[PDB]
Amino acid sequence: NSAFKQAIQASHKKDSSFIRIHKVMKVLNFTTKAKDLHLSDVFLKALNHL
Amino acid sequence: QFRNRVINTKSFGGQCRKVFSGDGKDFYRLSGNVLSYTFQVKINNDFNYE
Ligand SMILES: *[C@@H]1O[C@H](CO)[C@@H](O[C@@H]2O[C@H](CO)[C@@H](O)[C@H](O)[C@H]2NC(C)=O)[C@H](O)[C@H]1NC(C)=O
Repeated sequence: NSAFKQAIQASHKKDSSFIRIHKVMKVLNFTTKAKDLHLSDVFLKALNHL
Repeated sequence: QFRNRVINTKSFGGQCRKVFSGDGKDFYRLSGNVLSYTFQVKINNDFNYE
């Protein structure tokens, strides 16, 4: 007498997730006068030393 | 390694060079000679799971 039974089960699961954000906020803007600009004393010193 | 004090960073040169730190929300006196000192922030995060 010969009797044989086999059962095999396998499961494979894979998950991949990605996220990227690039968000840019402006809160202040400006424009300089064209003339008569008051230069920094360090800059004036540098120039006068030239 | 950082080493000992070499430059006098607090010779004000008879100037009253106030800067307002928007970070600390406080006024600081710069030296008369430093070219620039500014308080805008950068933050960098690197995070790894294995
Ligand atoms: C600063 O940004 C503003 C916003 O774009 C510039 O122009 C303004 O635009 C809005 C929306 O059209 C208007 O209501 C304003 O009248 C525009 N002028 C200002 C002065 O706000 C502006 O040109 C930029 N530069 C400066 C120096 O304000």
